[PDB]
Order: sequence, then structure tokens, then C-alpha cells
Amino acid sequence: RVRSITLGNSTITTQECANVVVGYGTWPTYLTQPDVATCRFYTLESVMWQQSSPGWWWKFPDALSNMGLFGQNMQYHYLGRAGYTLHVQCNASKFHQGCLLVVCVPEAEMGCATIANKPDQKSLSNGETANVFDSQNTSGQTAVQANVINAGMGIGVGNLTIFPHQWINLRTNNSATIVMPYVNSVPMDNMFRHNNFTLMIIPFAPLSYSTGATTYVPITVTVAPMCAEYNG
Amino acid sequence: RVRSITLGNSTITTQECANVVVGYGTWPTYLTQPDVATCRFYTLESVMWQQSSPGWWWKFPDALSNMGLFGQNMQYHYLGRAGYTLHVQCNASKFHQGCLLVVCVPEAEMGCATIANKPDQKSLSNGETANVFDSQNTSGQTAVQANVINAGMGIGVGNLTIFPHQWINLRTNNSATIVMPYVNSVPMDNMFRHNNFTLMIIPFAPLSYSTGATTYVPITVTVAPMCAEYNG
Amino acid sequence: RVRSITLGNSTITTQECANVVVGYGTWPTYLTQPDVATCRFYTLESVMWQQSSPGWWWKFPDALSNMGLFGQNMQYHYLGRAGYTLHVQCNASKFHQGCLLVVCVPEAEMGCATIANKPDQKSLSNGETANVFDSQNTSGQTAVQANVINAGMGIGVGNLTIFPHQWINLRTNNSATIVMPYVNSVPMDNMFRHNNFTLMIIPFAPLSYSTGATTYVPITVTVAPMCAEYNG
Amino acid sequence: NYHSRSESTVENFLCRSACVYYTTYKNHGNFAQWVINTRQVAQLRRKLEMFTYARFDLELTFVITSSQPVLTHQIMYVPPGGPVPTKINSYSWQTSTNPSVFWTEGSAPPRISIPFISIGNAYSMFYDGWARFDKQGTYGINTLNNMGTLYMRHVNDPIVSTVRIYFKPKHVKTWVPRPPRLCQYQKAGNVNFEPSGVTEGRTEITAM
Amino acid sequence: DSVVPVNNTEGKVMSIEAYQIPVQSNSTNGSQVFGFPLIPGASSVLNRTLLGEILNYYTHWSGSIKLTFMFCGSAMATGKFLLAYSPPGAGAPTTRKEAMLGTHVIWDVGLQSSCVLCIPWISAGGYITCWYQTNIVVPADTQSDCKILCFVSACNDFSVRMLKDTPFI
Repeated sequence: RVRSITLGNSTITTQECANVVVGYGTWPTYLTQPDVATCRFYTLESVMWQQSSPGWWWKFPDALSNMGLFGQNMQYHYLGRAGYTLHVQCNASKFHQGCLLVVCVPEAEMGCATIANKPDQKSLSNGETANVFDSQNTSGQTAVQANVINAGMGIGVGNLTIFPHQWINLRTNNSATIVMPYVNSVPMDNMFRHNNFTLMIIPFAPLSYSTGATTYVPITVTVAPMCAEYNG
Repeated sequence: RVRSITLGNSTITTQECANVVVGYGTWPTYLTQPDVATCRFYTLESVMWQQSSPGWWWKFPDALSNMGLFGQNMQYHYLGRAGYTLHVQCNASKFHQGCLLVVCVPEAEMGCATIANKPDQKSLSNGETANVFDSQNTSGQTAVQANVINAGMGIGVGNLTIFPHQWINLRTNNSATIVMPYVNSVPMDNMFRHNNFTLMIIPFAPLSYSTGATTYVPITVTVAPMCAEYNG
Repeated sequence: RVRSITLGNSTITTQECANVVVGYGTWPTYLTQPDVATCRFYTLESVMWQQSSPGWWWKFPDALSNMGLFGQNMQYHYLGRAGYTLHVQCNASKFHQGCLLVVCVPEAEMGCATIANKPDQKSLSNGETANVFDSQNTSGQTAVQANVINAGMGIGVGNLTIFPHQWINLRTNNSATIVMPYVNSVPMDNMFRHNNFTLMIIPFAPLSYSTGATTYVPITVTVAPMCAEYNG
Repeated sequence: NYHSRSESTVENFLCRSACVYYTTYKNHGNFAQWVINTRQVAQLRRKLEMFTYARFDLELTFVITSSQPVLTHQIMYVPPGGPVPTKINSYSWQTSTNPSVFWTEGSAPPRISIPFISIGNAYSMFYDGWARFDKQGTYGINTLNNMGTLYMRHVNDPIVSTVRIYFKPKHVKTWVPRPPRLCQYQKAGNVNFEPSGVTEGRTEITAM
Repeated sequence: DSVVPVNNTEGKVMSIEAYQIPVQSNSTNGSQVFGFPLIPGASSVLNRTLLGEILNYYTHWSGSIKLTFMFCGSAMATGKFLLAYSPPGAGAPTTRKEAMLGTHVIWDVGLQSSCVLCIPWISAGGYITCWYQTNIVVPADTQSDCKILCFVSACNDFSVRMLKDTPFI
């Protein structure tokens, strides 16, 4: 039936039968000064999926940087580490069709629209606000080359399945759950100058619906940090 | 699945999983001259639930007073006693929405539209024909003050949940079953001058539907007397 | 010898042989949402004891109201409870003489300099800043009648020994330690509109010194909350 | 050990020699240099970039020829953080912590091994971050990927020398596979690309 | 449990509509759906309930309260609501994000037709709010909006201390 999950002072519901993807077959564990006061769900503002939407992305350490206590622990520490559980859900009827790829990409270093330059901080991440992929080649001096077909990385978008992911096909499921382990070259790092991974949501089959149906589908992203560690 | 119930020479069906409310936690029992020839289902004429319907009511000993043998046993006896099972069902699609309160109220003595007067016999009960609640203050010399917000009793309608009841929320259920025990100040009484209880059906959420859907929802009330007793 | 005491991230030293007074023979215990993140020492700004000093006082829940996390827990809760350990020390040489009464007074409701009025919030307490007793009758519309001989309460100052206290006689000791239990008429209270107790430091023998000696003696007050509790 | 295994294994895929750098230096005028890098050659870069992190040792072989006594050449390795020459006679050429190889023509080519030398536990092929947060020019620069620098000079007291540097990764471990690059490379210091089609085109969606 | 007249605005008090909280499918996302003070002194949405009527006969009372919210839209309707609780002295939230960072539950009407909260209530008094995290998605146009009904009852170990006259006569 329906499973109610409570973390801290926040509660969400998921389908009891929903599938969970554990990236690289690894669950987050501790190696430090632990903090479990932030182990709550943070629900990001929902985005609306339209017939023409090209896709959305979030950089994670940055996406939660303004979120109360999580944001404060980043601000009061020199080094830190965390794993995350990401819950992605769609609100759609049986008269809606479409298909999304929900993928977590480690070290998603992005290219600039201008070859001679590097992208700026806001074009790469707008914090808790989703960044948007383009259907066209983008342009600007500090702009990210967000054209969808290359996922902002210069690779074919159809090959992103190499990274932890789940497909959402509205005729069979409206949700995805990804457990993302800490992945880096070092045990702990500065959480403000490095994004451990990027969450990308990319439609592969356009949203479509019957003629009297709602013209958009809300997509909600809920984030739950695990095993957070900081320097003493 | 579906449960087929036969009483006497009448059969009805209910959902096997439907919930049953037993008023006051009490099942009807015998204390007299028993009569089981009347222990059949009596289905009352259905009423149509529209977007603007204010609600309906029935007085019970009176609602069945013309029903063949039950009506005759009232007519041929001085005193009597009975408990009842009331089955209320709605015929609606998944494209319909709305919510009803189905409640049985003991001794539902009603107020008159004219303060100086008392309500008459027909304004209080039209026998097997449902009486209708008003959205407006009613007026007349013998009229019942049927304005819905006071349930005809001078109480707030939202507090009728104190009496045996079941909610029908069309997104989850289309039926209610109430077992109503005999309740009185005396073991047996004259069944023509006293209504042991009133059945009220009051919408709390208006009927609404998709644009190509049927504009009304039938509500059917089926009554099955139990443990009927009469004087010898 | 010397005893080093660490609470949280703060350390103080006391003489190993120093005496501890436990008010009313009671140690603080828990009855609620506990918080031990504030169980650290808070050292208040030192006051200087001169030949003519009349004395000093602090209201406790208020004295710590700006102290980081303690102040925040008062601000984020409706009700709360706490006990305190108070360490009072003097820095003086063997060529200094004088004697202080260090006393904790529950419910030290104070009188106003103007009989017709009540004292204001700042005349009663200046938060972490010590309030000062006068040698003269005070005057003002909202001023506290701080004349020392009546301790601000209309009692003789020599009878304050009824309350938990310790004497500091500079020829024998330069310190006092008082453990103050929670005392009230109710289990928990609003910590902003009620001062559970007042700490008073009153000289009974004036500071005096040899002619080449430092002309003042610093008095330092260190506070350590215990068993803090708040509403959930 | 490693070679008698499938060619699909990571070690066989990556542990192949490549010419990564070609340069010249003269005995008059005066020295060559190369910062050790993995983004220098497109075929090598592409194979390594199929992973996010890698840990390996480096084998370096030098093919040196010359054109107008026995001619001696000095190859110097400066570890990350070591001093470097600016001049043919800079003091750094004699630093005891900057290993050198002295070699003469006619002998087998010079060869040295450099172990994994990063402070971190792996070299990062990609870095979604900044060396300095507020400096846009530092996006993508991971200072833990400094493999050191090579310098070459002729040892003497109108000759032209040419140097071919052969690089081979060894004992290679890799983590977190990535899609192969679709776009052509633009610069060694970036991941910038010209948007590119996912594949070649067809005239129709059907089988014939 | 009795039905709470949450939508008791001046023009709704004389109608059954007082108990019907409106939900609109085209609302601005993040806007407030409804909310109310849990003020015990003359609780405007809770003092004529079965609970409220009894507590109004005593000078002092204390215990916990159960609040149930029931969605009455069509079976195929889906979307999420944020139900947030603000403890006494905290103040009501002004935005969906502020509410999200406090104490709350995400209620998905496509999974559950109702959601139950349990809060303390004694005698500012704390607050209940509900935000449109997403709008309500439907397969077809309807001729009207969706409603939410609210119910209240004493949750557990509820006590009263000194009998007095009712203020409602």
C-alpha cells in the first residue's frame, strides 16, 4: 500500500512497492564530528513539466546550501562529507503520457557556450532553484552549453545510463528513488567549492495528454542527507 | 469480491469489503409475539443527488408504514418494537466527486419555521418519500425549519457525528451500512405516534463531475427490519 | 592542588580544596526536550571591587539571555527549566583585605524608589551587565530602591544568610561555589518574564590594601547551566 | 601477470605506450620542457576520460637524436612543488630533490619510473569545482593532479637536439565509468565543446 | 470527531460552506490553501465543535488534539499539499519554504484521501497551515473546484479542571 517515512520533524509518503536504486551498489557509511540534526527531508520547489520542457538540473552540495541547518553546517565547517537519498515524484493522471530519465552524475563538470571561456557560478548552479537545459545551442560569455543532446558535458545524452539512474515511464511508474554514496578522490572536502554530483531530469518522451487534461505535470524532488560528517 | 444477501424473497448485493457501523455498539435482540415474515429488504425510491442538493431525510417507523406486511403489522397491533439495518449506496463514476454524511438520529424532534407553532405531520414525514432539507431558512405555519445548517434541530450540522454514522467520500467508497438498535425510554411503544429515529443524508462536499459525465448521482436506501416484536 | 574542569568546549580552574554550597541540600535533576549543547561555562564580564563599592547583582535567566545557544534556546521555546552552578572568584594578594557575601536569592522581587510606582525592566536587570547597589537612598520614577542596607527588598541585609550563600574573606579564601536547584511554584515556566533567582555580591568589610598594592580587586562570575529542559 | 588476460581488461586498454610530446632544444642561444599531462593526446585523453578517477604509475622513455666528442644530455624531473629553471644555468638544475638522468648518445634510450604521486587517493579526470571559489578561471582545476615537470638540456661547457617522450601508464586502477566523449576536443585545459549530433544520419526510419 | 468550520468567513457562516475549504487547480504554487490559529481562547474554528463545547464549560483544561484533513476531489485527482505545524510562540510561516523547514508532513492526495496530525492544546497557541506544494492534476475539466473537510477531537489523556457556566447562552 503506502509507506510513511519520518525523519526528524518531517514526513513524506512513498508507494510501498516503489523500487530503489543504490548507486554503485554502495550504501553511505561514516569514516570526524557527526551531525544528525540535519537528517530530515528537504523538499525543493516543484518544477512543471510541459510538452516542450527540455529538462532540469541541480548541483547537490549547493542545492541544499540555504536549507536551514544543513546550510549552516556547511558555513561553520572547513571540511565535510555526506551521502544523499533522492526521491523524485510526478503527479500525473492515467490520461497523461511521457518518460523521464532521472540520473545522478558525479563530477559533472560542464562546458561553456563560449569555447574560449569558463562558465560562471550561477550559470552552473542557481542553488535550490533548478537550472534548465536548452533545446537549442546556448550562447553567452559565461553561459553553460546547456543544449540537451550533450547533457552540458559533450557526451551523447542517451549514454547517461552509465551513471546511477532510474526511468520514469508514466504508464508504469511516477517515481524514482536514488541512494547516492559519497564519491570523491579524497575522504573529505570543502563543500562550497566542489559539487560532488549533479541531479539531472531529462524527458526522452515529451509530455502529452488527452484534450481535457491538465497541461502540465509537477515534478517534486525531496532530499534526505545521510551520515553527515564535519571537521571538529 | 461481491456478497449476495438474501432475506425472505428479496436479494441485494454489497461489496464484500464494505464497513458496517453498529450504533452504540449494540446489536438488536428480542425481549411478545415475534414476526419474521417481514424480515426482508425494502428498497425505497432512489433520490437524485445534484450539484445543489441540500440533503434528505426519512422517519423510520413511518418510512416503512405502507410497505406491505410491515405496514400491516403496525396496523394490527397496539404496541411493537424493531431494530433496523440500513444500507445506503451511491451510483457514481471515477469522474464524480463529493461527500455525504449518512447519520441515524434518535428522537430527532424538529423545530417549526414559525416559532409560535408546531410542525405538522407531513412536513415532518412524507412516509416512504424523502423529505428535503433547505439551503435557505424555510417559512410557513406548519413547516419544518429545514435549513440544513441546523439539521432541523437547532444544533450545528457538523456535530451530528455524535450519532451513529458513516461518511461516503466518492473517491474512496460509495456506500454505508448502519445497524440501528432499538432505543427508547420504554420496552415497547405505539409505532404510529412515535418515530424512534430519523435517517439523514447530508452532502458536506457538493456533487461535481467532469464535463461529459452524468449530472446526477442516484442514492438508494434499503431497509431490513430485525427482531420485530408485537403485543399478543 | 588545582582542578581543571571542562564543559563542552570551555575550561576553567578552581582550587582542588574549594568548598561547594548546595542550595537547599538539592542537586538539579531532570523531570520534556533536554539540551546539553549549552552545558558549557559562561564567564561574565568581571567587575572591579574598590574601597567604596556598594555591591552588585544579576538576575539569572536574564543574565544568560544573550549568551549564544543558551539565549537561543530561551528564544525558540515556550516553556523551560534549568539549574545552575555559579563560580565566583576574586583576584587579590596577601596584602589585600575585605569580605564579601555571595548569595543566591529566589524570587527577589524588588521595590521601587518611588513608592507609587513599579521599577522598570532595565533598572531591575541589565542582562549580563551587573546592576549596582547604592550606599544612598536611590531616586527616580522607575528606579529600583537599591540602597544596600535593605538589599532592594525591604529586609535587613545582614539576614540574607537565610538564602544559599558563601562568605569570601580574603584572608582565608578568594572563592565561592553555589549550586542552585530549580525552585518555583510550577514545573516549567516562561523564561523571559520570570527571574528564578538573583545573585548578589555584597561587601560587608570594605576593600583595603597596603599602600603600594593594586587599588582594586577583580571579581569574576562563571555560570554553568545543568539539566536544561524545554517544551517539545 | 597482466598481459595474459582479455584485451577488454582495464590494464590492457590503458597500459600502452604513446608518444606524448615532441620538442627541440639547442646547445647555443636553450632547454626543453614539458609539464606532465594526460590531456596532451586525443586518443589517450579519450580513453582515460571514460573514468572519473584513476590511480597509476608512469613509465617514461626518451628517444633523443641530434644534428650539427660524446654528447651528454640531462633530463631533469621536478616533483610537484619543486623549483624549476628559467635559465639554462639556473641553480635548480643542481637541486638534490629534483632527480636527473645523465645520458650519452649511442646507448639504449633513457628510462625512468614515476610512482603515483598525488596527495589525494586518485587523480581526477573531471572536477566539478573551483581551485578558488570566487575565481572563474579556476573552474575545473584540481591542484591534486600535478604530476611534476620534465626539463631537458645538453650537457657541455651549432648542435640541435630533438626529443620524443614516450609515456605509458602502469598498474592502472580506475573508478566511476563515464560516457565516451561525443564532441571533438577544443582545449587541453577545458571540457568545452561544440554541440554535436548524437550519431550519423539516415534517410528513413525503416530497415531498407 | 466533529467537522470544523474552517471556512467561516462572514458570508459562509450561515451555510454548510463554512465547513468546506476550497482547493483550486490553477493556484499559484507555494501559496497558502488555508490555515488557522490554534488559540484556545475563543478558538474561532474549534470552539463550536463537540470538543470546543465541552471545554467551554471549564475554566482550565489540558491535553492533545487530533486533526484530520480529508480531500474530497475526484478519484483520479492527484497532487501534493504541505501541512505544517507551528509550535506556540513560533508564529505562522509566510512562505512554502519557511513552512517546509519547520515541522510538517507532505500529503499526497493520490496516495491518501486523508491525513492526521496530533498536536498539544492547552488553556501564541501555535498554528496550522496548509500550502500548495503542487497544484491538483486531473484527467478532465470539472465544473467546480475541490474541497477539503477538517475534523477535530480530543486525542488522548484530555483533562478539565473547574466547572463554570457556558458562555454561549
